[PDB]
Amino acid sequence: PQADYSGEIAELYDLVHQGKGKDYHREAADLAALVRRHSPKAASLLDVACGTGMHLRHLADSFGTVEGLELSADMLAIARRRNPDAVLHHGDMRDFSLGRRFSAVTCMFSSIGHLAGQAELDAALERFAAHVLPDGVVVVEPWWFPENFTPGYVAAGTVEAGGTTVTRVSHSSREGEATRIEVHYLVAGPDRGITHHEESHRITLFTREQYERAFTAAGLSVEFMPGGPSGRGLFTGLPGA
Amino acid sequence: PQADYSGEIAELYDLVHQGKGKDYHREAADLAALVRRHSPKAASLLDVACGTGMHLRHLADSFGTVEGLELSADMLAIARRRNPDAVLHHGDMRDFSLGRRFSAVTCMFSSIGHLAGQAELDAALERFAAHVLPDGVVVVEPWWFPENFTPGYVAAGTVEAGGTTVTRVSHSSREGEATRIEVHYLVAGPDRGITHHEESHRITLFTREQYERAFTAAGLSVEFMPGGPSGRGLFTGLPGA
Ligand SMILES: Cc1cn([C@H]2C[C@H](O)[C@@H](COP(=O)(O)OP(=O)(O)O[C@H]3O[C@H](C)[C@@H](O)[C@H](N)[C@H]3O)O2)c(=O)[nH]c1=O
Ligand SMILES: Cc1cn([C@H]2C[C@H](O)[C@@H](COP(=O)(O)OP(=O)(O)O[C@H]3O[C@H](C)[C@@H](O)[C@H](N)[C@H]3O)O2)c(=O)[nH]c1=O
Ligand SMILES: Nc1ncnc2c1ncn2[C@@H]1O[C@H](CSCC[C@H](N)C(=O)O)[C@@H](O)[C@H]1O
Ligand SMILES: Nc1ncnc2c1ncn2[C@@H]1O[C@H](CSCC[C@H](N)C(=O)O)[C@@H](O)[C@H]1O
Repeated sequence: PQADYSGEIAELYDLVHQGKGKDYHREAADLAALVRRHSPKAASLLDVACGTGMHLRHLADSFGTVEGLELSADMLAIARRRNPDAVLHHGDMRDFSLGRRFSAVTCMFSSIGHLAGQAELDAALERFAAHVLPDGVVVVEPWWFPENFTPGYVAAGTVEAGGTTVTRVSHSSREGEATRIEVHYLVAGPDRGITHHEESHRITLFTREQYERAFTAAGLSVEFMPGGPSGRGLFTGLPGA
Repeated sequence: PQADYSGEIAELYDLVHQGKGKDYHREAADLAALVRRHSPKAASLLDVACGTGMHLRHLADSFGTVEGLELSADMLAIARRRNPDAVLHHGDMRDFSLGRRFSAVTCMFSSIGHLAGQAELDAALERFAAHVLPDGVVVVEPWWFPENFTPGYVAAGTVEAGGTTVTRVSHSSREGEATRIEVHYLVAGPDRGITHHEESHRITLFTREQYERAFTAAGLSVEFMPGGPSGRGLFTGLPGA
């Protein structure tokens, strides 16, 4: 079933990622510091595929003006409630045009893997370049590479919130040039009983040199740092190559 | 869903109840001690609704001859493999006839709740009495009574065993004079990927006087003891009444 971050799946996103130990406060701090390394004076940040706008809520404490772009209306609805004073655009990272430039353009937690093929990767990175200030920095957190992805990987966790128990379990396979991650949820609580939910995605296993080539074609210089927020590293790009 | 202890549900049974902390070793030892209290020289035991035969496997070390009865073929299959040298019958606790009598007749973990109302309860207790020796004892672990059931109860647990992860979540409500328990599972492993299973059962909340009535109509004296292996207590009955 779903591949579009919507309905109950969208409502469950923050809770399950908090449950899994994702620390958006620490990630934002680190992002902020990294942005300031490359661009001492940095003042504004666009978060592209900002999802439920968690990083944006914390980055607003480091940057004077933040903005987001998100494809999923249901994710976007959450992020707007969380960030009621920022402008958050409903739109596609492949094609957007905001009429303005930012000190940082960020794209976090491997949202970039929802792109297929070099053409789409090149297009996004070109849009990212089209929205970054001449002394700013673009930051893209890749998906795993084909060489380091671990097929067969199972994640399972349970979290409780407000009397509701939520169990999420994922299985990931190598399905050609993408990971297939299939994720099932069981939600249960005394009054609502039990419901079952599912999502399934192809997340593209772009090689390191594929991302590098996307940055380059977009006029950015590209550097890679191993590790990073989720283990997959981080690319940063500076205009002027 | 399913109400019939079959297929992968039967295959997951031992694993999920082990994960919940069910200790058939201790339960069997306590049961043997209780049988010996009422029938010091008890030597044989029929476990009715023996399921996958866990109690029977431990009760073998206490009684010279153990035997089982079980309605679900798939549960029975597993119990026979576990208890290769005992006779395990395929049939129905409401209407069975094995041609012999045992020092103890047991019916454990609220399998009695799978009967629909007083007439079926009466008939099973009369079959229990027909298969007990004159100086033996019938043991029935009841379902919850209506006064001690908690509607809205949620159980949720995840266990991993041999490459596989298994999450089981249950939710219970009051439906007439029974509990509706709905149980969802997620099973995931590296090679097999992820599947969702479900069962639903209607387990009758017979009152204490209902059970007592059934023992008495079967010719058995009855005593209830609170607590028990599962918190639901334990009835024992002795022929001769
Ligand atoms: C720990 C580890 C994981 N993996 C892969 C296995 C699997 O595809 C993924 C972790 O699965 P998960 O924890 O269920 O996924 P995660 O929370 O990272 O979320 C990922 O998938 C969801 C669907 C997207 O919305 C999200 N943006 C992705 O990060 O990373 C590896 O390749 N190597 C690893 O060491
Ligand atoms: C601990 C406790 C449990 N309950 C009821 C709530 C729910 O109906 C049940 C526990 O749910 P569970 O732990 O998922 O069920 P359990 O492992 O005991 O298994 C029960 O249901 C399954 C379907 C049967 O095969 C089994 N023979 C039954 O014991 O017992 C209560 O009413 N009060 C309680 O304090
Ligand atoms: N073409 C596209 N344009 C914009 N957003 C996209 C997209 N394809 C997928 N997405 C969004 O990518 C995000 C993946 S989840 C990551 C969410 C957020 N960046 C965080 O760190 O939590 C989802 O919100 C999804 O809706
Ligand atoms: N009418 C009937 N006759 C015999 N067994 C029955 C039955 N109705 C349900 N059952 C069985 O009762 C069992 C409930 S689960 C309990 C199994 C076992 N006594 C244990 O302690 O683990 C299941 O095996 C189910 O198949």
